Amino acid sequence: SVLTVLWPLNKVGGEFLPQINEGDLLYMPSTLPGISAAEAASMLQKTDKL
Amino acid sequence: QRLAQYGISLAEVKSALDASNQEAGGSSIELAEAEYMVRASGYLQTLDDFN
Repeated sequence: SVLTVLWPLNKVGGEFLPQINEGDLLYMPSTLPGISAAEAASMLQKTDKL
Repeated sequence: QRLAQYGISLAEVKSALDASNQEAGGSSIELAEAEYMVRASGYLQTLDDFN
C-alpha cells in the first residue's frame, strides 16, 4: 500500500494558495493606452450599467 | 574684444546660455478619439547648437 500510494502524488499539481473568495468582486479590463477624458466616463458608465 | 565690439555684457551671455538648454511641453489635445501629448525640444546636443 505504501508503494501504491505513489500513483496520486505524481497525478496532483502543487499550488501555493487556495483561492479564498470574499463577498465582493473587482472587475478590471485590460485596455490600450490611448484614451480621452470623456470617452473614459462613457465607457465607465456603460460597464457599470451592464 | 568681441564683447566690446558688439556691445554685450557677461550677464547677457549667462542669461542666454542658461535659457537655451531646456525641454518642456505641458499640453494634451484630443484628436476626436484619443489624447496626443505635446512635446517641445530645446536641449543642447551638438556644438552646432551652442553656436
